[PDB]
Amino acid sequence: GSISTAVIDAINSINAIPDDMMDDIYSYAYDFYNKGRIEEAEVFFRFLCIYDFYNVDYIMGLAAIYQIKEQFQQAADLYAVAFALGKNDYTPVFHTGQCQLRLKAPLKAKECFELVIQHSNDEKLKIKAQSYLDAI
Amino acid sequence: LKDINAIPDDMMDDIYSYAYDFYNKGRIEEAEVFFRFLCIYDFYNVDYIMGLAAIYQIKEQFQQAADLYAVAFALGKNDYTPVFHTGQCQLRLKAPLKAKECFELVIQHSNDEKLKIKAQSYLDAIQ
Ligand SMILES: N#Cc1c(N2CCCC2)n[nH]c1N
Ligand SMILES: [Cl-]
Ligand SMILES: [Cl-]
Ligand SMILES: [Mg+2]
Repeated sequence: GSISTAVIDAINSINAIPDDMMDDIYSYAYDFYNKGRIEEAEVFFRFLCIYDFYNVDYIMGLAAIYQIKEQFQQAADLYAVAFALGKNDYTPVFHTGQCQLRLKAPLKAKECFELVIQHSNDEKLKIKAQSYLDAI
Repeated sequence: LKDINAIPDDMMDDIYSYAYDFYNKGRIEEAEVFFRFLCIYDFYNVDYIMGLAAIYQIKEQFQQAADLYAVAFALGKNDYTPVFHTGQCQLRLKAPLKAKECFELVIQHSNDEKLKIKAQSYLDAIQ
């Protein structure tokens, strides 16, 4: 998957696609996604993540697809990458908590939701995180 | 290769220990071969990734190290040691605001008190 590609690239380690074209491909990926063409969107986000894995917008798009497809471990892993890339957005941490609950890891999920409540300034996200904590 | 148990668990432990032996002895080229071997065998092993990232950081391949540290952080979820080392790499890449954000994240989230002491010492040096 995207992560193994990133690691292989680093084991083995040119502006082949301009920024404007990458922007266009990202918009096409969401066109597919928004129409329910999840498989085509997944290919396009995987393509983007092969070219530029360390891009928070590409990673978040792919992580969303895996969460929808109930591939919760892959989703949680990518959301954690997204947080490392975007340290001030707790949305990926919230979604990681959801994934951990589905993975039968409620203590990991609780820690995710607690991080949101302590550190996020998104008041609506904090309510959602608290609703999960109340159920745990 | 890990998924198919191509090498027994005890032998992999030995290879990891030998990799760290080379590392501790300054035999960086040999350690790099061994940590690359480990990461081919199991790309999802956070300690194998961290070992290769450490070698790249020693060799001043700071962007390559930072890239691997981001993966290592994601796979480990709650260990901020890779984030601390990413902060060091960002300082060497002349990106002090990125480094500051890394060290601050360690302070805000980590429960590793010795690691937070180190992160704060870096924050204290950053202008
Ligand atoms: N899963 C998980 C997790 C966590 N985060 C922080 C960054 C994303 C995952 N912190 N503590 C945990 N148990
Ligand atoms: Cl993968
Ligand atoms: Cl900077
Ligand atoms: Mg607050």
